[PDB]
Amino acid sequence: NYSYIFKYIIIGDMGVGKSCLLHQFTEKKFMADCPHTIGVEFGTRIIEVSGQKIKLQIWDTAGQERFRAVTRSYYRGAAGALMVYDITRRSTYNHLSSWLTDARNLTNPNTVIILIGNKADLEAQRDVTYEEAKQFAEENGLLFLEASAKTGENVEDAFLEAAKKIY
Ligand SMILES: Nc1nc2c(ncn2[C@@H]2O[C@H](COP(=O)(O)OP(=O)(O)O)[C@@H](O)[C@H]2O)c(=O)[nH]1
Ligand SMILES: [Mg+2]
Repeated sequence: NYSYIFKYIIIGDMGVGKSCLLHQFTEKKFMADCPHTIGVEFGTRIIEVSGQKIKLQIWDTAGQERFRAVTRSYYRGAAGALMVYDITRRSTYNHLSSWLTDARNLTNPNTVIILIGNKADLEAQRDVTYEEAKQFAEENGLLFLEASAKTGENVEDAFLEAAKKIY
């Protein structure tokens, strides 16, 4: 049961963990025994926000908004956007202005955007600081969390904090 529907997109460079973040949230598990599959594209989950029951739809959109009319309008009705980079890979951080442009250009003026730095579990291999990403987020009025799709650290919060701001 639910009283509202929130559409989410999840975007960012290939291999940053978009499919894993979506899977960890909807199914509460990290695979590790299934490296041979493509990686989950879509999912849903009912959450409780501010005393309300809300259904979240989540789409690893993969740039299909340029080709598919239905993907085009889902994008235009997006309530939230997770913009994801890989903390161990600076190039994924460097492409954020491009992803932010797409996001804003192709959604609607209400769309709430959250920045996620994924793979926080790989501490020894950190390539991007918390501090620089926090300043990018603050400049652009985004929410910001460092998270780990593998361990589940801050993954629930990622989706829930966005939803509470959507009100
Ligand atoms: N260590 C670690 N590996 C991850 C994490 N999230 C994803 N991966 C791995 O990164 C690779 C790409 O993940 P995937 O979700 O398919 O990336 P996508 O292309 O953005 O959807 C896979 O081999 C995952 O097992 C994480 O939080 N920590
Ligand atoms: Mg994927």
